[PDB]
Amino acid sequence: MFENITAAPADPILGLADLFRADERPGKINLGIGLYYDETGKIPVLTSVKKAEQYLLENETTKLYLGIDGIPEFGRCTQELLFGKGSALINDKRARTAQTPGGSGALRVAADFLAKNTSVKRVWVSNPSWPNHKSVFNSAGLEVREYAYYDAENHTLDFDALINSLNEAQAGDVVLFHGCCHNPTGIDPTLEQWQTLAQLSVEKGWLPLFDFAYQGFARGLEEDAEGLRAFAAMHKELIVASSYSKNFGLYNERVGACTLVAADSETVDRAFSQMKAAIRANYSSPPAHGASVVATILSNDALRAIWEQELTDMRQRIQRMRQLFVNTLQEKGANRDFSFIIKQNGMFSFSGLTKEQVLRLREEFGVYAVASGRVNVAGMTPDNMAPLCEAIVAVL
Amino acid sequence: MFENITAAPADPILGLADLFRADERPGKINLGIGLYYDETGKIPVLTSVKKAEQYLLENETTKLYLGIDGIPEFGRCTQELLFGKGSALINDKRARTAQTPGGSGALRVAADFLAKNTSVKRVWVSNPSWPNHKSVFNSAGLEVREYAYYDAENHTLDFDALINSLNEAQAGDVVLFHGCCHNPTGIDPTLEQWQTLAQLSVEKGWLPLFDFAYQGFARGLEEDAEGLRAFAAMHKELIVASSYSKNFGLYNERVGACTLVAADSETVDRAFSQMKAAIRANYSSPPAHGASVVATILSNDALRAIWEQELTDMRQRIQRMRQLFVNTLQEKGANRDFSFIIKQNGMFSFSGLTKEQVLRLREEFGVYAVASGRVNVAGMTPDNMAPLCEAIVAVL
Ligand SMILES: *Cc1c(COP(=O)(O)O)cnc(C)c1O
Ligand SMILES: *Cc1c(COP(=O)(O)O)cnc(C)c1O
Repeated sequence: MFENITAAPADPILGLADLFRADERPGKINLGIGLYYDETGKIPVLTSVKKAEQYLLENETTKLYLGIDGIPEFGRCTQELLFGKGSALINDKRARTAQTPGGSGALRVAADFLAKNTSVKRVWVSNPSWPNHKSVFNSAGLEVREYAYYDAENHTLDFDALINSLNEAQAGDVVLFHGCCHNPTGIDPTLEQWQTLAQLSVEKGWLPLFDFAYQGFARGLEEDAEGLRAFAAMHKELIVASSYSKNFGLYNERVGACTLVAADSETVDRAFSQMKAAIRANYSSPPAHGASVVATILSNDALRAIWEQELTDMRQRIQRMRQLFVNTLQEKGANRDFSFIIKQNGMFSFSGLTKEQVLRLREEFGVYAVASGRVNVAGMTPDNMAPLCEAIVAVL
Repeated sequence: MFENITAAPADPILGLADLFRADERPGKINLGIGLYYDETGKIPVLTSVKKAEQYLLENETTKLYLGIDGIPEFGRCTQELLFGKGSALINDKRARTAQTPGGSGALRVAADFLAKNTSVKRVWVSNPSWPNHKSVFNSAGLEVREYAYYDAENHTLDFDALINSLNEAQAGDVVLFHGCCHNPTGIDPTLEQWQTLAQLSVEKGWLPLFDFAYQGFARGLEEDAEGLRAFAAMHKELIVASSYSKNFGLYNERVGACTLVAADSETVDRAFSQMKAAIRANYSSPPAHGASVVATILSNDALRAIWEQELTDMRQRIQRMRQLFVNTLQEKGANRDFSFIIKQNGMFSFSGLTKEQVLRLREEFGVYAVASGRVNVAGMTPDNMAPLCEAIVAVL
């Protein structure tokens, strides 16, 4: 029955980790997958987290199934993180949150939900975008179309080209936005542009879906939510697929959430009940661990304090790594100018190397980047910075 | 966009959880959802589990993403527990295992895989069956048909009906089987009946799918795997969705596995690549916690010894509650004769109660059972047995 199955091509991201973990080369450098690395080159468990886990070890008394939608407290905290402590969304009880296995699980949950309870047929994703977006949506039976975004010869956000592209989107179409830290470009809309898109989308009748996986890595917690918050003030309905993988260093515990908003309580409850049915036919209930971690920290004043500090440290190192990177490129006598890299934000930088420069960088020097030329700046360290820049310069 | 969404009906199982939580009557009794309770009435965290957890707290240095298929050790152990220590399956390298978020997530992973890579169009589930089977499969765009199973009158396995009904399954159809501890009848075939079924299925051309969620609750780890093992010797291709939720008391951590078997190593490999693609478009990678716990305990001779005893205790306690239940029923007044209950395996007995009788026990005596009349014997304690057998008798 399987005699005919065809071999799938491997994940452009997840697949590279396999090649990586296979070269027996001494000085290999991994700048592919979106992990945060410290000065010493490791991917540490944060301390606030270790503290939270200790607490859990002492205090848990049962492993009793969670409800479909997970931990209440977790949902509450996510909302305020998301909309504000103040908010009317929260005040009017307009939103409902489901804890899912990572922000990947939330995307799928939303897709399954949309495909089965709405008249949605297409979803609009930026170009370029996170490669898994297409697979998730196609998996639910939805079609994906792209909208212009990135201005390659200037490394910018091509606003009108983005807007003109969107004019092709019909009313009732889904349009996907990246909260902040655009993956893989690192180019984000300003607050004005966010406001414009908000208005437009209200006129054109689109349903907004925000992919929020980097809250806190651009400028800060509250200010990273600005774009989302502007949309929220104008819309009656929207979906937020959020992740705690990067901001809590909880990658393998799978912690994310799916937030549903409707014009009002009665509607949202009705709507959510179906979202629940979609979950039940998937993984049933969500994994407690990582989510208990996040709820514990967000719920405790001390731990939260530590956590925020650990987060601000993460963000700053990355910003340091980015200046260090171009300066060194410079000193190493790089052809082009790479100063645009200083303007982007988050873990990734769109380097501008070609398919075959990245292919070369790898076969030849053990430097691992994603085919699109996306580079993980958080994987860079003062110790690997020269060898790195020396390889790049050698291929350009 | 969400204005016309209709409210979903509640889950026969999970839904009761909700009502239970909200019921304020003091002496309530829960015999709904499949959770193991102790003499004192709690869902405790096993000792071997708390140990393994301590070990993790101390030894973990990273939260790094696991791979699509999870922790290699986990899969290795799972295959041994499943096929036995030195199986040819393991030796020939025919099976491949993916770690999933519970047995639920394994079921779904298999459905998505099947629906997309094979020409499978329909799935055969027993009557009666675990309510969620239907939903998972339908979600994948698969048809679910039913096969005769239980004989209500003499409360037993009707082999002819079972056999005669399958007679309509076509070649290339999936036939789903319960490893042991039939949910919800508690009626399992004999080894001899297992052997018969194993021959038909081959002759007839079916693709067997085993739902294995109660390994260890019938007779023992190995004994419990017989039917599966007999199937494994004749078949070329097989699917296994297993759960560690009940045998490890790890309910909310979501630990399960999906094992894919092919005629050979190359085929299975090729096939598994697709299964992996299906997972990437779903939740990406699995939750580390509970799986780490399982691998830790299975790979350490000492922790393993403790666990197997903990598990033996569970099974034993349950069988005690069985006989206590009938005796008390009788000596307390019952009209009917519930002795058939002594011959079922697992957490659950099919009580023979009416939809009206279960509604009533709920509404009137605070006793929670599932509408089909399935009761959780493992939710019964020596302290609640009195008031319980009284409620029942009063509705007879
Ligand atoms: C990492 C990432 C995701 C998926 O997040 P997980 O929490 O790892 O499932 C989704 N979208 C973007 C833009 C991401 O960077
Ligand atoms: C419990 C159970 C499952 C799913 O269990 P998980 O909690 O997701 O591991 C599947 N099938 C049967 C028959 C079960 O009893």
